[PDB]
Amino acid sequence: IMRVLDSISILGIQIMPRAHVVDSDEVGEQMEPTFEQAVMEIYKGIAGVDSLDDLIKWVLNSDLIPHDDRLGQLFQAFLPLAKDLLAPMARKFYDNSMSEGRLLT
Amino acid sequence: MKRIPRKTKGKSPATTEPGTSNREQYKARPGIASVQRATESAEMPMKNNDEGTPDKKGNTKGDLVNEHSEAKDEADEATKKQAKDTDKSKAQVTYSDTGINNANELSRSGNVDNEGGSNQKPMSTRIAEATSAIVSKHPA
Repeated sequence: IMRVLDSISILGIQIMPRAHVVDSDEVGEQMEPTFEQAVMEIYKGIAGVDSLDDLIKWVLNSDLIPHDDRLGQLFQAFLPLAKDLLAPMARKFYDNSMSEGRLLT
Repeated sequence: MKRIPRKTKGKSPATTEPGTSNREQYKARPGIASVQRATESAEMPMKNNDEGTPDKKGNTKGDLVNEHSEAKDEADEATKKQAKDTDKSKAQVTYSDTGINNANELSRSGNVDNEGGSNQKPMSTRIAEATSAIVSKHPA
């Protein structure tokens, strides 16, 4: 979608330059431990699971559908990290982005 | 002559005949993978309850807990395990705090020995003290 939008220009205006949009992953990438590998240690917190691989095997069914009870536990573990790490960095990013200009987020 | 390692330690022309193609696509209901996972848990052997039995030297194995209270503690473990298996705070099915009055129930423990006495002192220790009371030494 970003490529198609960036490939449009009608009256020499070039609507939606790629430089005027920001993905949903820059905020995560800014953190020195980025959010993805940050959440890949929930297996340390969870009891009875020793790896990300067998964590996935435990949480997901043979039909690739998440058991509600297991997912809820994983959500219990996930909510703090999303609440107390990502939020302030996101605040800072949106603040300085707003100060810098108007963009699509 | 191929050795089998031990489990434990002890002492010391055309081809491709027609009809061999694989084009059928059948989705079993119930699914195969779902059934195998359930049957793996079912075929598990039962736990070893060796508490209260003697050992290599003749000392009764297990902790020193009263016969009555041992049964009640074991009941609490079953309910706690049962809740975990259903991934709930508690389980609907409980082995403890039923309406029944099982005040006389008993379960095996390491508190008593085979002769019917108490294990306040290990059986091996008791033998050593008894046989030492008859020891005689060299004259001066």
